[PDB]
Amino acid sequence: MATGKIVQVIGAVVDVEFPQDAVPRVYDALEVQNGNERLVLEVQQQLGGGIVRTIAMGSSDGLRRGLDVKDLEHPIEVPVGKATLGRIMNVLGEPVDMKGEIGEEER
Amino acid sequence: TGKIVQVIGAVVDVEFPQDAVPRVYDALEVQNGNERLVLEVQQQLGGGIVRTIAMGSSDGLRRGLDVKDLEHPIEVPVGKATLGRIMNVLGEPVDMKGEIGEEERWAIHRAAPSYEELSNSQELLETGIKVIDLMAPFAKGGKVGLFGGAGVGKTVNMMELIRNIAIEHSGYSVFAGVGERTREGNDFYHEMTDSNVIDKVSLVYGQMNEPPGNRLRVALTGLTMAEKFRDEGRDVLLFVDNIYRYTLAGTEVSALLGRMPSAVGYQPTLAEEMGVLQERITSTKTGSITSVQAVYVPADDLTDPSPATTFAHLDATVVLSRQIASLGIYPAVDPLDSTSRQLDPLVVGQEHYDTARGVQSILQRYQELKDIIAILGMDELSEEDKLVVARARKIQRFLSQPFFVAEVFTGSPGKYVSLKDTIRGFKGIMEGEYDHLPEQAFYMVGSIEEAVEKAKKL
Amino acid sequence: NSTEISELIKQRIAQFNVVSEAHNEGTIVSVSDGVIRIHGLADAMQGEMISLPGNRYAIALNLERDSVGAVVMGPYADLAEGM
Amino acid sequence: EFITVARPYAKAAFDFAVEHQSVERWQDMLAFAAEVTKNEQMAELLSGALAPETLAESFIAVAGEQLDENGQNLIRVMAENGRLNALPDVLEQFIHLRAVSEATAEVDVISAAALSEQQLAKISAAMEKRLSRKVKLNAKIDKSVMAGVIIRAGDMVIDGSVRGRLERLADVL
Ligand SMILES: Nc1ncnc2c1ncn2[C@@H]1O[C@H](COP(=O)(O)OP(=O)(O)OP(=O)(O)O)[C@@H](O)[C@H]1O
Ligand SMILES: [Mg+2]
Repeated sequence: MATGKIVQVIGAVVDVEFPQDAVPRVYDALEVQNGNERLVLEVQQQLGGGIVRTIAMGSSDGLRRGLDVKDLEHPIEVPVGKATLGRIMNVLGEPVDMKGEIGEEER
Repeated sequence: TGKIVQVIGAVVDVEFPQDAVPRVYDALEVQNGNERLVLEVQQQLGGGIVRTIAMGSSDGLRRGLDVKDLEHPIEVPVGKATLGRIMNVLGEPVDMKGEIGEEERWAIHRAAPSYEELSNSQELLETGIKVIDLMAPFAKGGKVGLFGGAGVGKTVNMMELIRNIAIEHSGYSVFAGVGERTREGNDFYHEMTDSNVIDKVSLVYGQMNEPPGNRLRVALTGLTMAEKFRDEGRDVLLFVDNIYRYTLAGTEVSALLGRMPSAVGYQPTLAEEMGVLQERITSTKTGSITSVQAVYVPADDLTDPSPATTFAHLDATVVLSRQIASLGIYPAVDPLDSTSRQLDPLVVGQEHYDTARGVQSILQRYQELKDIIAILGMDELSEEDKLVVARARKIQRFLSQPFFVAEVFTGSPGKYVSLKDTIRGFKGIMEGEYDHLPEQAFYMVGSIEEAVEKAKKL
Repeated sequence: NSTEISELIKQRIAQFNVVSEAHNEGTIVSVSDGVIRIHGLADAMQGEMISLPGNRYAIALNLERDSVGAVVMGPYADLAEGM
Repeated sequence: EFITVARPYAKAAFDFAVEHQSVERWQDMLAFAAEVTKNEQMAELLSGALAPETLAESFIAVAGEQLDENGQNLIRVMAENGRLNALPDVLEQFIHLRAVSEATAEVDVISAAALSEQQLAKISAAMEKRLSRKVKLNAKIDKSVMAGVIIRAGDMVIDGSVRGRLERLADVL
């Protein structure tokens, strides 16, 4: 269940309102459907009133006000260990080579 | 009657009933644990809120404390009861002696004397110091400023002027410590007590240790005592330990007072705040104040607003250079930047005036050659240019002098030099009477006789 | 009809249980870069140690009219609005 | 002070109250919504960071009298923008708009003595000539006035006091 809604989008800076008893901690990772791909947002500030302020880990174009937001309760989590060797990843730990999924054991 | 409603650093907002709001510069009072704190009112906001600066530490203040409205400004003891005692910004005794036997207290906020009251004077005041009364002599009843960076000699020079002037002068004196070192207040107090001259001196100290509000107001406490002795009809000496700290304590509070920043982040009121202080330090038809002020120059930047504004206020200005001081020429006065209103043929007379302008002309021309000499070296110069350099270097050395207060550093005994010996001495160097002596002969010798005796032993 | 309205309000606030924080206690309003804004603490004093959840402190730097501004003596990132 | 941010709301409520012929109720309605704002515990909540809607619905609950879907919706607007503490200044401006629209002025009259009533008949008739509005008097006796009277109307004053005329004469050093 998604619990937030987007309330501003000003370039890369995205503000999301949550219910007051559910506000993400700092550096927590959110995600949203930017149409047909999931976009991750990293929390920078808790503002007053359940509003949180985030930087988009991807293209901000095509976001509407009022989109639902899923609060993943951890930070950004990345695969680690031997399975990473010889693989290229982006900042989210997703493979940027074409070489299929990473056989992760931990994140 | 009042309630505290905000506390932001040194600034405290107080709410009062709208029929009872304190005037500007009224003193308020609040109990802060086990001590009494005074607050001074700066601004009236709307709705009976009033904004104030704490004359003490603001830590431990709550919101909602009850505040008492004193019906008057900050008022300090004045007169002979203050002589010989150390007092705080609030006019409290800070030496361990008893209460001050005041007969009268004066509000520290006052208007300057009217244009009709001011008096002119041209009586040249002599000093022990070769460069100062040669290059930038000053009068009884005038203002002197020592400008310099950190560690260049502002205090040592002022301590020679105290030693030379304030002990051949017979009247009272006031020394105001403003945002300077506490050790140096204690060191000064003792030698005054060891010399038994203390009973002619009133001392007010608001050192760096103190919270902003103290450093801001303590200069006005010092002037208010000096103004009592002047209006009594005396001739008074006022020494101010660092005028720059008054402006800086304004900078520290100005943002909390809600004023937009100006220039290099200074308060927008910088010139008015400085001017309203400075205009009170004036000799008058009733009586005279002679004033010496140290002026710290931040980052050695003489074009910074706070130095720049101070220069128009003063009658003689002596500018101290780190570049000279790192040669070890002391006092590190720059004679191409130091200047005085009194360097005028009518008051000094022609021999002094011609000697000073000759020294100024040779030393300027030496600055013009130094960029040639740095790349080419001196051998390329003309044989007259080599003579200009050979004289200028002797002039720079002969401006050096041993000071009686500096004996603890150089060991060598100090010197007092009569004005006649300075003029005769520099006139002889520029005429070439001494072109056969080495440069080392001139460094740190009191008089030109002492240069020739030093030259015999090189 | 004024004393009545005032009384009615006082009754209706209770009927809805809306009531103040205790003195010496408050809630975190906002969190950024290790600066903390707190509502309540009507008895806090300038330069006090405010104990946070966990075992850590913030130092009260400003007593604003509506809030206390404080800086966290440690990691701040686990703090959250409404603690 | 809230005056500048209260103006837009005060107009809209008065305009709406005119269309629906409910100005009197709205005044008595805003008078309650301003008064709940002055209660202590309610005040704390308003200075709090409760999200708008949760603040609004807890406010609306206390404001039971408020006409639902009109007065109660006006609160929801002001709660979105956090203007609820302005309500004492959203009122009074509503009263000012009303008095302008009703072409009526309160005018004030201050004298060394209780005025003769017959004088007040002349003063009211004069003020209804100076200003083209019905003029409610609520005159006062004041010790400061040595003799004579002050007439004050909006921000225009006609000083007829001996106090004013002496300190007007003492001027000429
Ligand atoms: N005439 C002098 N002879 C020998 N040494 C000197 C002389 N003047 C200054 N000095 C050296 O410079 C030091 C600092 O001088 P002084 O304390 O007067 O500096 P200042 O300008 O007051 O610096 P600050 O801004 O830190 O107070 C002295 O302790 C001494 O070491
Ligand atoms: Mg010094």
